[PDB]
Amino acid sequence: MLLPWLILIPFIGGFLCWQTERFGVKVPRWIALITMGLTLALSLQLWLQGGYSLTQSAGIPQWQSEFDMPWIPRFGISIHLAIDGLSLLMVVLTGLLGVLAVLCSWKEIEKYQGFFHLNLMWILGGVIGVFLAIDMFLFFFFWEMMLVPMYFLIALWGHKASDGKTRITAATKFFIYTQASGLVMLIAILALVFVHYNATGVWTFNYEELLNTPMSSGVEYLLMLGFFIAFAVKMPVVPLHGWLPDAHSQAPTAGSVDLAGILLKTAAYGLLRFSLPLFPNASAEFAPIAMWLGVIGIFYGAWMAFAQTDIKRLIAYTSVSHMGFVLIAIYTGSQLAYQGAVIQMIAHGLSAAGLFILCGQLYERIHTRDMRMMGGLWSKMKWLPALSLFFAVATLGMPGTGNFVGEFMILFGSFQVVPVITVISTFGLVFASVYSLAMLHRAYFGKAKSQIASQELPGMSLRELFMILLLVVLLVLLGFYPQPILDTSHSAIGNIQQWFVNSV
Amino acid sequence: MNMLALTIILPLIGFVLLAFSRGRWSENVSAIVGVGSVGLAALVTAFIGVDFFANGEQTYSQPLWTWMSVGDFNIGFNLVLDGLSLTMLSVVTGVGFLIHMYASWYMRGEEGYSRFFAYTNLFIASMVVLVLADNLLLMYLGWEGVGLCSYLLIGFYYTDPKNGAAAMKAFVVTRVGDVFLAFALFILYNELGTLNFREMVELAPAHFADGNNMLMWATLMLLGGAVGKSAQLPLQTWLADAMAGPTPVSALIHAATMVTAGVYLIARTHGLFLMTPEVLHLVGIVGAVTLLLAGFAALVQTDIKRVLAYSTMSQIGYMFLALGVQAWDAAIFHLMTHAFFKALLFLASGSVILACHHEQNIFKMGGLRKSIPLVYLCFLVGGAALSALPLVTAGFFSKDEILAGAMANGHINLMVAGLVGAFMTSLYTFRMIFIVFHGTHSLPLIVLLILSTFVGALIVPPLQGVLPQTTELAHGSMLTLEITSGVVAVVGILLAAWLWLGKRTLVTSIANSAPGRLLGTWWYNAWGFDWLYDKVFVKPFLGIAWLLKRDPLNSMMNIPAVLSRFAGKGLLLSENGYLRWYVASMSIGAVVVLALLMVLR
Ligand SMILES: CCCCCCCCCCCCCCCCCC(=O)OC[C@H](COP(=O)(O)OCCN)OC(=O)CCCCCCCCCCCCCCCCC
Ligand SMILES: CCCCCCCCCCCCCCCCCC(=O)OC[C@H](COP(=O)(O)OCCN)OC(=O)CCCCCCCCCCCCCCCCC
Ligand SMILES: CCCCCCCCCCCCCCCCCC(=O)OC[C@H](COP(=O)(O)OCCN)OC(=O)CCCCCCCCCCCCCCCCC
Ligand SMILES: CCCCCCCCCCCCCCCCCC(=O)OC[C@H](COP(=O)(O)OCCN)OC(=O)CCCCCCCCCCCCCCCCC
Ligand SMILES: CCCCCCCCCCCCCCCCCC(=O)OC[C@H](COP(=O)(O)OCCN)OC(=O)CCCCCCCCCCCCCCCCC
Ligand SMILES: CCCCCCCCCCCCCCCCCC(=O)OC[C@H](COP(=O)(O)OCCN)OC(=O)CCCCCCCCCCCCCCCCC
Ligand SMILES: CCCCCCCCCCCCCCCCCCCC
Repeated sequence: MLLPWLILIPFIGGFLCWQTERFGVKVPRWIALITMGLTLALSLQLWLQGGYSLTQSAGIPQWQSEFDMPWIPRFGISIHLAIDGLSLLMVVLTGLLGVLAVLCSWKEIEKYQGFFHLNLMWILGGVIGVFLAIDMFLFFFFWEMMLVPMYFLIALWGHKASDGKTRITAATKFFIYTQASGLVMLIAILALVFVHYNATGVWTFNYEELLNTPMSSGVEYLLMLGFFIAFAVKMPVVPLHGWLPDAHSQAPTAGSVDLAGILLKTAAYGLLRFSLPLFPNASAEFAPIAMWLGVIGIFYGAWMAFAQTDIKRLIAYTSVSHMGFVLIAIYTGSQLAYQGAVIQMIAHGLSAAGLFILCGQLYERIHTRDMRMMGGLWSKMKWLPALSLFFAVATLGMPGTGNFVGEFMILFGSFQVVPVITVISTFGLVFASVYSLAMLHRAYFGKAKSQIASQELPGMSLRELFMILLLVVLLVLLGFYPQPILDTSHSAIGNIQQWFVNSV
Repeated sequence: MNMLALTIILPLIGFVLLAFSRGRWSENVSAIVGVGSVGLAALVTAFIGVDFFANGEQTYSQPLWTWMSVGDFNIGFNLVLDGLSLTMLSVVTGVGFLIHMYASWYMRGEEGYSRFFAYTNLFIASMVVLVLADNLLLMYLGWEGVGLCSYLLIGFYYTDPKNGAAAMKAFVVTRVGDVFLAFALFILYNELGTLNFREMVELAPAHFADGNNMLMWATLMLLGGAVGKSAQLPLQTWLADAMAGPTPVSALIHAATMVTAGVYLIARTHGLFLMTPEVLHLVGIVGAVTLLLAGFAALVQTDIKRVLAYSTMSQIGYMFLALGVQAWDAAIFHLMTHAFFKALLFLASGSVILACHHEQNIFKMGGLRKSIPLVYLCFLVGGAALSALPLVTAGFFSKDEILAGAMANGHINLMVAGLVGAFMTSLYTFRMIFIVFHGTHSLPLIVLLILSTFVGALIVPPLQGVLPQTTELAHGSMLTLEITSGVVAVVGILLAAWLWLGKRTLVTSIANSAPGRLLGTWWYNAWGFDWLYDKVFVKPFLGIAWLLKRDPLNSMMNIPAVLSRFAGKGLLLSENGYLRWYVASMSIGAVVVLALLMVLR
């Protein structure tokens, strides 16, 4: 009953951010702050009242909360939301990152700031809707819902130092990739619904009824491939990754845009919720190809991140490699690897959010993004290079941060299932250390390679320092005490895994 | 007892306080905070040892919380304390406190005083986590922590890019070792379902009754992690280049914390290694060859730092030889004594560097016995302990125990490798001493001077009950072993005096010869392993990064857009605006539609 409000509070908040711009130009940032605060507080209350640590696995369907309302009764389409542990963790994560995105866009007050905030809130509400929707048409609708505010954020409010045409090019590349993949997913959804209708005779887009739909191996493989292509563009999975560094480089220079739209992983959750249960045999036969695609993604993302002269492109390719790890984890049959994948998703969200925020602050201070135009910035800036050192250490895979817990539980489960791919992925961890040290050496250590680098730069203010330190504390606590997260996601992960391994 | 968590927490508190101070505090306050955290850890270690010996040397366990729990995957955040853990903890805390006091004197007037002490406090905390961990994953936490702190401390002078390059090299080689260690963890958990050491050695003989290949793989990957952290073959190339950092960093890394971690890895997991005898013999062979190559390389170095680095490499090779011949007590005894005298040697070389300037070549300096007498005495005592001078130094008794253990287990080849290594150790050590020193009573220096003598050999680690007893040698055979080791060290000292103390004509004639020049160039570059690793790993990595620097997968996914633009431009040629062509196109389409209907029918 709170899930409709979990989606509607961002949308009403964005409408109010647009509407209360007339009383002041410093007002819409406030209204955005309250609406993401209430969204985060509602998600936290759903965590507190859910009792996710005590609930046991009983098989799909098993939702801690549910909501249904008919939307298009001709096709059997309803606004059908449901929440369990995995969805709850993703919703709490996107609420926290939405609050951090509102905080990151602070002190940036100009005309049509309310429209920026409205686009931000609509992106975040669409992300929450993808995490909550458990009927296929509403899931697809929310899937394509975020991309229009995302497109207008990249194209209109993007990197102000760009030509103006490159921002439009990156936004168009991102939109075309994501929407063509979504359309292929819609073809798969439609064909699955028609197969179910030919089997039974009733229209349903509900995911619970579409489970155990009798179909042949070729048809199931094709439907799984359509779903996988949609989830592979947005994960990203190589070679469908090309939109990501260009969208990150041309995104609004605060980096709040990255946190709100580009950095959350609806694709891994989509694979876990709708690929493995809906098509278990097809996912079982597709597992070698997807695991090798994940291996290639790890090493390709590492080699790309090492070759970048741009910080933002570097961090985007770090995201590519870590999602290669998650893609290997998803197609195993291991509960341990799935729990590691959940921890990895949360920790990569936190760590990449910190990295992108710190890069935005660094660009604000030095007005350039070329690593060859700076050096020895440790001696010039008070707080930023040490926190950037911590976040490079976190994305490196260091114990004490949640990234290590995620990667290593993934690798333990994967080695129980597939040893060779696990070995190659650990050498991927070596490559990750290589690019993290390369970024640290090129940016903050050495001598100044330009005149702007050899100047005393102003320190971080209290708000941005406090949000960075909150991210640091959350990453350290996730590294040392990841048990509440595992207890939250345990029942959902057990349901997904027991469905996937018992039907093959 | 029940204060091991305090021995971890106090360096952590010091690291957090000194990092968040970020240079705002005075040098005195930052100094007392850092050295007080490490000294309080040492004092709590002393109280823990007193309580441990007050009981019947029984193993203590302090489970703080549970780290991870996914089904059967139950990784605990528990500390353990036995004789081996107490030995390594006391060595780490005490020698780290001495090095911290020396650095409190030494780092005065330097940028990043508090940053240095924060990094060294995190180093101490990481190594205490490493030695106190009851399971392999918490030990991996400590392993990665000491790797990260070594990277942060080697490249402490970040303004020079050479120090940063050396730090990145050390981190990358140690991370390759840590990936091998991760493979060991994955195999052990997949086979036995636990990572606790006692549970692993209890469960392994029952599980591996039919097949032993997975236990062999697990111990081989444990050995790979050990040689990654201990700078042995084939992951030893980082140690010589890690000399870019300050001398307290070098003393900490080469004596207290980093290179000693592989020895603790093999000793703590000795139960698994005893069930794979070939892998343990490989440990011994790796230690023997590593000590031989390090002795060859230390003979031709032109810097005090590099001589001491390859000396550390050879002594860790001695420890690995002792582990491979099942002389565990000898290995840990040599660990403690080598920590003492190698810390003494590195702090004395730091005083040499401070007293002189610009980090001169060893041939530029000469006749320094008169300007600095106490530093010369510290170098003499450290060199005598390193060269195993009989009955005066603790290193003599340590190498005596190692070689006697190699004798008693029927390892003749490793014994003679150790004897050759001791001869050359005396040779290169007193070569450096007689080249540098021929031609104000600080407390840590005095304490390590006392501990480098036989007073250090009076301290015996309480390993009875943890590690198995080495088989005892016969009295006559061990007496001839003592005599042979003593005269080998003595003629090494005498050859170093005849060879480099004086006109130095014969060494000049040997070095200027063409085979002499070739061998000197070969041994100066650590037998060409840096060149080979560069050409085999670093060059193709940079080549692939340059070949892929403009995203090829993005281009082969962007070619549909190129085809779309080309086809659209081609189709726009039909819209020429001519009405007669439009009529012609309608008639062509009529012909096509009619022909298609007649063909398909
Ligand atoms: C402007 C120019 C540029 C734009 C346009 C470019 C081209 C766009 C179109 C591309 C796709 C072409 C069509 C692909 C689907 C082909 C379907 C097919 O051949 O189906 C035959 C068969 C049907 O199954 P059936 O035999 O009926 O089952 C019952 C008993 N077995 O099927 C089977 O039995 C199963 C066959 C499975 C494999 C076929 C699909 C291959 C897909 C390749 C791409 C995806 C690769 C994997 C993912 C990569 C990373 C995301
Ligand atoms: C745990 C036991 C050991 C086991 C192994 C653990 C391994 C992993 C541990 C990772 C810890 C972080 C290591 C990498 C980041 C180091 C940051 C750093 O260099 O801090 C020093 C810096 C002060 O340097 P300075 O040059 O004096 O000043 C800056 C410019 N004037 O400091 C600053 O500028 C200010 C501080 C910056 C951030 C410091 C580190 C943050 C992370 C640790 C504390 C987190 C908060 C505490 C609460 C945790 C949750 C309860
Ligand atoms: C690796 C170094 C050694 C470990 C200490 C420092 C680790 C990092 C510190 C910051 C993060 C701490 C995260 C964990 C906090 C404690 C976790 C907890 O509450 O565990 C529950 C447990 C209750 O007992 P039990 O029934 O056994 O429950 C088992 C758990 N499933 O609770 C207990 O039993 C509580 C036991 C006492 C815990 C005291 C921790 C003090 C930490 C002070 C650190 C100061 C510096 C912080 C920054 C460090 C560098 C990042
Ligand atoms: C052969 C048998 C024995 C094998 C033993 C195991 C492998 C040991 C490998 C040791 C060598 C590693 C050397 C690493 C050096 C890193 C420091 C360095 O040189 O940095 C240079 C460069 C810096 O980057 P940049 O920022 O561009 O530079 C600024 C100014 N130059 O940074 C770089 O150029 C980065 C270089 C990255 C190197 C990646 C190495 C990957 C290692 C994979 C090991 C696989 C082992 C198993 C192989 C299969 C066995 C069957
Ligand atoms: C001398 C001093 C110490 C030096 C270091 C130690 C020596 C290291 C020598 C090897 C180099 C490191 C590689 C380690 C590989 C470990 C392999 C392993 O653990 O395999 C276990 C796995 C068990 O499978 P099993 O249960 O037998 O399945 C059959 C059903 N009974 O077994 C199998 O499934 C068999 C095949 C396993 C896979 C082998 C090849 C993996 C790929 C290696 C790539 C390395 C380079 C990566 C480069 C990335 C790109 C640059
Ligand atoms: C049962 C066994 C008993 C023991 C048998 C012998 C074991 C090995 C003993 C080696 C040491 C012998 C002592 C005398 C030679 C070494 C000391 C010396 O004279 O060094 C001179 C020179 C380095 O001195 P430097 O500081 O550069 O010169 C001062 C500047 N004017 O030195 C040089 O530049 C190079 C000197 C080379 C001396 C000969 C080395 C012989 C061994 C070569 C091994 C080659 C690799 C292995 C085989 C590969 C295949 C052929
Ligand atoms: C501020 C309080 C300082 C207390 C220091 C306590 C320790 C004394 C000084 C260091 C001595 C180091 C000696 C190491 C001996 C290791 C013996 C190991 C036995 C198993």
